[PDB]
Amino acid sequence: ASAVVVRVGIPDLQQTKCLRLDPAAPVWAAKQRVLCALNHSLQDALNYGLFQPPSRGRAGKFLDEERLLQEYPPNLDTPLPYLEFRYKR
Amino acid sequence: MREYKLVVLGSVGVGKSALTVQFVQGIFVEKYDPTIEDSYRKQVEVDAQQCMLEILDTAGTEEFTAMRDLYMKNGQGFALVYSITAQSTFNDLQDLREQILRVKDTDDVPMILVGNKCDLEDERVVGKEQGQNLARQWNNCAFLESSAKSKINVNEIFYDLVRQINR
Ligand SMILES: Nc1nc2c(ncn2[C@@H]2O[C@H](COP(=O)(O)OP(=O)(O)OP(=O)(O)O)[C@@H](O)[C@H]2O)c(=O)[nH]1
Ligand SMILES: [Ca+2]
Ligand SMILES: [Mg+2]
Repeated sequence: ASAVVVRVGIPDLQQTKCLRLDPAAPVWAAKQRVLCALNHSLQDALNYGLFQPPSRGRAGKFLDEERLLQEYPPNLDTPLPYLEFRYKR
Repeated sequence: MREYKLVVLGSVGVGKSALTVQFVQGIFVEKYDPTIEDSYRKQVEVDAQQCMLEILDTAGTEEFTAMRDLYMKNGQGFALVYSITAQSTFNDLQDLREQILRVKDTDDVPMILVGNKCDLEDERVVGKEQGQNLARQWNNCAFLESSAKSKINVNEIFYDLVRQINR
């Protein structure tokens, strides 16, 4: 089940990390990969979601957890697909 | 307020990630997680001025060489880190240094040579003089022995990169 390398901005820590995410897996499973990468440095970590920033021809949305990852096509305007980890509540 | 783009480079396990997290977060990552590419922003005061540091912690592999081109183009200052406990990680610094000069078409490149893990003194293979000799070879490049575990010479790495860019 081969992976895809994705850059994840975490604005509340002012950091970015490139992680291998599986596209044929749920979005919650990628949220969980990001939580392990943060190594318990993010307060109230369950209240954060993966968020796709607005881009050309596409408004920004929080990604839905039930849905698979590959059902969100990456914004094609960067060498590496880009996602953000933001607070929702 | 100026922003400074500093790149940390060197082969795997030398402590690129541990030095960056010690500086940015004040904690020692005693685990090893392989790095693909990790950036950290942090505002510090250097020489009475407020500086935004952007620190890229890069991978120690020849994987992802496309993004290696990217970060040496845009890097303003470079920390070349070896471990004092592994001879190979030192030897492999030389090829990196020349690639930085070739993609920047100039040798006026802010640079610092770092001997990390100076807290493991009985496991030491690379002497202080070896590093001092590479440093002088390199047109009298700045040189530090550091420990990310003991927080010796950690912030000194990034602050000297900043002062060099201001120079
Ligand atoms: N004793 C000691 N161990 C250190 C020091 N710095 C890093 N380490 C350990 O060395 C291992 C490698 O640390 P990393 O920072 O992940 O190595 P790296 O250079 O980042 O490797 P990559 O980012 O994957 O290319 C970890 O187990 C660290 O805890 C140090 O200053 N002293
Ligand atoms: Ca210090
Ligand atoms: Mg690492």
